[PDB]
Amino acid sequence: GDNYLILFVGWEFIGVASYLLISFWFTRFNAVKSGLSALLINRFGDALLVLGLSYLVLVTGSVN
Amino acid sequence: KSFLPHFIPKNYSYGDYPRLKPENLQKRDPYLKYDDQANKRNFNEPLHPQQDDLDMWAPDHFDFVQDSIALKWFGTFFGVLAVFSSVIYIGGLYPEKPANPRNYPFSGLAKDLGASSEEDTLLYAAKIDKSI
Amino acid sequence: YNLALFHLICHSFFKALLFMSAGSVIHSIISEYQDIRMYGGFRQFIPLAYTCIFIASLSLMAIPGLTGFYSKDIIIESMYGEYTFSGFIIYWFALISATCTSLYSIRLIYYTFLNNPNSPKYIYINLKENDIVLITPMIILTILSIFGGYLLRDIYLGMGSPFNELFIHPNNLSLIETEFSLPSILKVLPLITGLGGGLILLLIYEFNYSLFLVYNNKNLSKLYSFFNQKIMFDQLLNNLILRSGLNIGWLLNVHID
Amino acid sequence: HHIHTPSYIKPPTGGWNFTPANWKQNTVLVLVGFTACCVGLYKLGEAGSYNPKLKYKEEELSRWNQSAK
Amino acid sequence: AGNPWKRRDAWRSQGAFTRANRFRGALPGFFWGLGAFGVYCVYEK
Amino acid sequence: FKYVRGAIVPKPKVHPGYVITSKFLGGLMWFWIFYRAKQDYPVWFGLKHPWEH
Amino acid sequence: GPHLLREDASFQRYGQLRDNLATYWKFNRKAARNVFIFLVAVPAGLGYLAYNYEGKTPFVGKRRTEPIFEQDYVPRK
Amino acid sequence: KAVVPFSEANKKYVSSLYRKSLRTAHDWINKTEFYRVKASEIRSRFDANKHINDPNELKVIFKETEALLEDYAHPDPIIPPCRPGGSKFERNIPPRVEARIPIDV
Amino acid sequence: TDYLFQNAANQALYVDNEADLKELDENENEGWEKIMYVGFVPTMILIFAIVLFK
Amino acid sequence: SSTPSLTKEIIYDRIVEILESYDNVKQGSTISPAASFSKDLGLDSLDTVEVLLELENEFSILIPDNEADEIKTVQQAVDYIAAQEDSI
Amino acid sequence: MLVQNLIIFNIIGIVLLVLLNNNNNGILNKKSLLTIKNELKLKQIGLIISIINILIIIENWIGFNSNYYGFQNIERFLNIYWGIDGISLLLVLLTLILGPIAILSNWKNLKGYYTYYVISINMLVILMALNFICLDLVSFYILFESTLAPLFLLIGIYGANNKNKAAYYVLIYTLASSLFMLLSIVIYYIIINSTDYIYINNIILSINLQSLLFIGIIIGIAVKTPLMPVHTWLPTVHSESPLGGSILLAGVILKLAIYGVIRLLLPNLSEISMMFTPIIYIISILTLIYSSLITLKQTDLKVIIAYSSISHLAVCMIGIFANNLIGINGSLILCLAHGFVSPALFILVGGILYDRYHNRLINYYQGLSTFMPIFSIYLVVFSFCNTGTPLSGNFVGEFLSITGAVIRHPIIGSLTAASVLLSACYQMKLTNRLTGSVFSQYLHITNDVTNREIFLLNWLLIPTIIIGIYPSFVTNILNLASSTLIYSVLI
Ligand SMILES: CCCCCCCCCCCC(=O)OC[C@H](COP(=O)(O)OCC[N+](C)(C)C)OC(=O)CCCCCCCCCCC
Ligand SMILES: CCCCCCCCCCCC(=O)OC[C@H](COP(=O)(O)OCC[N+](C)(C)C)OC(=O)CCCCCCCCCCC
Ligand SMILES: CCCCCCCCCCCC(=O)OC[C@H](COP(=O)(O)OCC[N+](C)(C)C)OC(=O)CCCCCCCCCCC
Ligand SMILES: CCCCCCCCCCCC(=O)OC[C@H](COP(=O)(O)OCC[N+](C)(C)C)OC(=O)CCCCCCCCCCC
Repeated sequence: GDNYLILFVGWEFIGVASYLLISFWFTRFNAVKSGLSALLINRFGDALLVLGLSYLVLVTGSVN
Repeated sequence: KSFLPHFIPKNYSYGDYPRLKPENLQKRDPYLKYDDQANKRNFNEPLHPQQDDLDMWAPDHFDFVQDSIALKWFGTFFGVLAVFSSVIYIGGLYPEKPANPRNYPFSGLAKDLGASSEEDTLLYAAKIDKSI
Repeated sequence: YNLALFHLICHSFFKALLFMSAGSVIHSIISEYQDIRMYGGFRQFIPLAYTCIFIASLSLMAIPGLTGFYSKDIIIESMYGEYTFSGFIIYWFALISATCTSLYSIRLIYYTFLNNPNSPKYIYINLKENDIVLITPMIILTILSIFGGYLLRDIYLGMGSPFNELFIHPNNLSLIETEFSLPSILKVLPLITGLGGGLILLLIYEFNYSLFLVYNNKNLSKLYSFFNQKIMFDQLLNNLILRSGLNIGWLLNVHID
Repeated sequence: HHIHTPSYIKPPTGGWNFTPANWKQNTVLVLVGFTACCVGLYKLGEAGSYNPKLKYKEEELSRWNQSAK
Repeated sequence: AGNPWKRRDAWRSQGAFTRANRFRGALPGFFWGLGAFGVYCVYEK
Repeated sequence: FKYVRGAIVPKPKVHPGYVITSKFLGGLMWFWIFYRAKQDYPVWFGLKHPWEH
Repeated sequence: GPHLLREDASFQRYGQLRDNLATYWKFNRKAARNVFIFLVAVPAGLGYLAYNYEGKTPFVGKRRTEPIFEQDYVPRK
Repeated sequence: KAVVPFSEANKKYVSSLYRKSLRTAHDWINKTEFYRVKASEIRSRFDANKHINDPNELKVIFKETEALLEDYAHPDPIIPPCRPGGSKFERNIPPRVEARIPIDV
Repeated sequence: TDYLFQNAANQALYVDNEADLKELDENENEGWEKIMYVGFVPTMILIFAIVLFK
Repeated sequence: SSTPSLTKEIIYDRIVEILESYDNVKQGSTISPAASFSKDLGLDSLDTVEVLLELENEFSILIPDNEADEIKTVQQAVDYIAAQEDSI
Repeated sequence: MLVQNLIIFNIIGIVLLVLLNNNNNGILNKKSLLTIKNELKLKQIGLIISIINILIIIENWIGFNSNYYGFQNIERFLNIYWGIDGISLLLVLLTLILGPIAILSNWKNLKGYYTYYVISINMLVILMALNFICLDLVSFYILFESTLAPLFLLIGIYGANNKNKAAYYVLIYTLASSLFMLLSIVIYYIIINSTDYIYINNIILSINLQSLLFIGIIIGIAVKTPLMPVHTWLPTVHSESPLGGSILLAGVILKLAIYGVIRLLLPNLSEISMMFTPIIYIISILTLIYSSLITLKQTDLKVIIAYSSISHLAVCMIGIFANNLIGINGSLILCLAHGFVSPALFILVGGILYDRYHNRLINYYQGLSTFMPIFSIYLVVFSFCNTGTPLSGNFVGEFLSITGAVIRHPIIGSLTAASVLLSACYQMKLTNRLTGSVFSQYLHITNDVTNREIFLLNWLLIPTIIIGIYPSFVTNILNLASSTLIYSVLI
């Protein structure tokens, strides 16, 4: 991607696909809870990543 | 051995709701046979009012050591690295720079670093090569 | 940034090889065990998987001539070449990290391939290498884990190479003081601690394993338990942070909502 | 081997080792369709891509900077 | 009784699992690499 | 398949392809390690500079 | 129709209790402390911060007017 | 409940302690020859107290034994992969065999 | 015209049959398919066309 | 290839090897499927436990205490091992 | 050519259904043919009525000018002036779209009286749609509270076990609060002699009077979004109202509060809106944070969805009160996106699981992907849409609302970014449980998602993705209308 928002699209679906891959054996309790752990911790970074992009628009008016 | 997680009340009085000792279903024996084998629960077994904090879907509880002992070790580990870092700083044992840091010509590359004139030379230039 | 990118590219090749070969060992054993304590004496039964692990481990250990050496050894040098208080402290942390990198690689190899057998005899009479389809990516990665770093070093680590995408301020270019001003001892110190430290660990395991029966000593048991439980961070994260965050919702639900 | 209840459980991704009897016929129908999309992507990519470092001469940039002053 | 499992653990250190046979090949192709390097030196003289 | 009681495991006889491939892969690494040592051991340890020859 | 769900008495009592926790709530000192924190103390902290920096953050296109790096190096010797 | 020496219940309770003693030893000791020495040492510490008649004395040892097991417990015990707590536990569990019940939704 | 012009005698015969015939017995022919795929789906296409080619 | 299945013929050939290699087994003590442990083989409480621990290690399983106490003969062990999907 | 056609056609539609169904009610002991197949021919006519209502606004949409400032399609009807601008046009389309969806949701899951339900649903859709095209405060309030009468009876008749409590909550919470808004409207008609939108926007009242008017209006709005601590009615209503009632309530009614801010606060009380903005942010931020944490402890399946709507609309309130175009547009985008995803979550929970097992407790469900793969696909996809994952309209609305909040208030507006983490915490914990582990031991295997339920999920998913990938369809209409709401004097 040529801007941070296109990066954020891949950034989020990376966690989505990893969540579906870690918990691939969804009949196993540990895999199900492990996939949730990876997703929620990565979403914590995504929340800060959104805040950084918002400040980028505030200061420069662009994400390119 | 095992101990209950935090914020689990010792007592409660919710009217006529049955009062049972809080049990973490994660700690139950898995080699037994249950009606719900995945959750280690038998049919019609009563639930604690906060059973959602004491079941398999709750966060996994670690009971190898007490939290106070686990936090004592955690602080001790980083405490060692803190003293090790401060001693080298206060003692000043880290090596000196072998040479003068890198210098650059043209007033320290001021114009190439976004400077406009001599007023903003020090605002943008790197370390200026004073020896032409 | 050039150093980080080059080590990132090289690491993607030999670390993937380690996971592929590790999964090849798990498939080779019939019980599909994953604990290395139940392994032992696999070197002769699965030599092709062992060589992939052995080559990947040496590349990981920055053995000179391999991809990891040209990508990882320069970064450790750059810490001392920064010549600041933080860089000097991180250099020791990186130096110990490099020493441990060789230590757990030898320990992992010895338990899985060189230790006395721990699994039942029935496992070894049915222990065979996997098919060609599994092997094929590992061989391709193995070659890239030997020659890849040497060929690509000048692209990313060459002095003056144009990489305008990664911006380095003129005041932050320390590729000269890292390359020349370093004492000759620091150039080989990670190698000495790696190979020499690994040999000491290997000798203790083979002939004096009674030292590592750490269940006797109380301090060793706590130290082993503390690092085996991963700095107790998982317990602290769950029992304190996650539990309290859930209790705040419970307090909000009960006392407010 | 086992029982998977395949009579009604028909997910898009197969449901416990599923391969239709006419798998060869559909595979060819997919390979041709897949090939027809890579070529279409290639033609769209070539006709739409451009070099961002060559769309303006350096002389043009000098005039832009001087006017912006 | 001292080690009532002597006759069961014998196989774990005999035949393929002897100390010599376990490490006989711990460095894959070390001498093969020496030979090629030794041949390369003669080819470069 | 039959299990033989009290029989020690002999040296395994793997397929010749696996043994030859493993030695060649190791041979490639060791040769390359020595080849770079023959040409870069001064520069590696700081005993000499690359331009000096 | 066919009652596809095997109703559990313990689950129903657990569900009914959660939906009717308001019946047994008591405004004791424990409840008052939690009410004060969430409805008074926490809003006051945001209330002070919101107005303390209200109209005092001109971050749109903020410019740098101070050099970042040091010109001359002073050795520790 | 009181302890009944030389009974059937006591044999199961003692055998439960013996399994925990040897399984714990197997976790810490990763070599068979070093494990046999500890395994035989534990039994030599078990047969020594086999000739004890007073239940009151036997209660103390059971209390003592259940504290050594908790003190020597390995933080990462060895578990078979398909057993509870294993790596392959609950992996690809076959679906429940039951005929569907149609409903006019 | 059967829902409005039929008399009481003819209408009652159909309904008694319908309850018994339905009793003698998936999730198809519910009476919404023709309405939605002729009225609703083309309407959404028109909305899509407006935001595209207006 | 994987393990060539696990029939009771191969299961019996492996449990017998355990009893033969156990020195605490009484002298003579013919090993047959019908043979017991306390009587036919001469095993006390703790000796039988060690046999079961080798039994679970041999097939890479874990035998619960409740199920262990129900295994007192050789045929019961063969049947118990057979009735387990994770016996390898 | 809009309000006149919409009211007359729907009134004729109401009369047509009443005449047909109630003709033979005279103790005839009759059977009739209209009542065959659960009154299929009466449900079909009502469904056709909802579809035609959409075509009515489309005809006026063709003539809509996105480059024209001010209200368009100005019309006099019932002594009331009606008009359409960019913001009103999109909200009307969303309301009418949910008409057929709400009816189709309860096609064959009602115990009876389908004709009464169909008329009530269509009446609610039109009344809410008319509330976006009225051009005075009095007409706004009339349509704002006229929906209570059909909704109170709808919940009390077709509701769940606790329908009686839910009917009292919605009737009393939304009326006692709206009466405080009526007081502010009455004040406008006393001191200005008019409540017209254009007339009152040009009048500057005293700073003390604007404070009194803002409080009266905001009480009615804050209860309706809803905001904490006047939100407790919403979880009760959703958990007991019928599925079609939940769709309209979650998809349209809660959006009237955001539209109410646009009409009743920003252009007429601009000076006091700037002063109240820090207070609104503090309330909305706490509403967002508290609701997410409270959702983590809920056990009712439909209640969890109800609390999720509270957190999202807190972001909408934050965005709409930002004094920049980015925040205002993002709030409007999020309202449209929430108007599709939120009903879908109720359909998955209260329309698919409930219609099969009739129990909303969470403990009865786990591992539903084993025998309901189609259900799990939509459940996972809509769960990610609800959490603000990109390619969905919710992400576009949330990101712009958060960005606009930071532009409005960099320090405390940054706290709105916590919605990215908190929303994923409760939404995925529910989805991870419903799909993970083995199939529930308390459930019998039954049918997966049927064709009718597939249609509802697909045509609620499609608008979300289109808006998420290409929101310029929405932004182009909104840009001129939304730019009028900004109050700033840069010198
Ligand atoms: C940019 C985004 C592009 C996404 C497109 C990718 C292809 C989609 C494939 C769908 C079919 C599928 O895999 O879901 C269905 C499969 C079917 O199970 P099965 O493997 O056939 O075996 C069947 C054995 N059961 C029956 C025991 C499962 O699994 C499931 O029920 C998993 C439940 C969650 C599905 C999540 C779908 C992906 C979410 C994406 C979020 C954006
Ligand atoms: C070479 C060409 C390459 C590209 C191929 C493109 C293939 C397109 C798909 C065709 C198959 C199809 O539409 O499948 C539809 C599927 C399959 O289930 P069903 O049809 O309902 O059958 C079951 C019902 N029964 C039993 C009554 C017959 O439905 C779904 O649940 C789809 C749910 C949506 C999943 C994806 C969401 C993505 C969201 C984000 C988007 C960026
Ligand atoms: C936009 C302006 C509209 C205003 C007029 C609407 C129609 C009024 C009712 C007259 C006809 C009638 O009472 O008929 C009853 C109809 C038909 O229901 P049914 O199932 O056939 O009746 C049952 C007979 N069975 C069982 C034999 C089939 O149901 C209704 O009550 C629907 C309309 C009223 C909904 C809201 C009621 C409260 C209104 C409060 C206003 C503030
Ligand atoms: C400014 C923002 C205002 C927002 C709305 C204000 C609160 C609304 C409460 C809903 C009541 C309800 O629903 O009435 C129904 C409830 C029924 O109670 P129940 O749920 O069955 O439980 C209680 C029954 N038991 C114990 C048997 C289980 O009867 C009441 O309580 C009757 C009194 C209601 C008076 C409301 C007047 C409000 C005045 C205006 C604000 C000062």
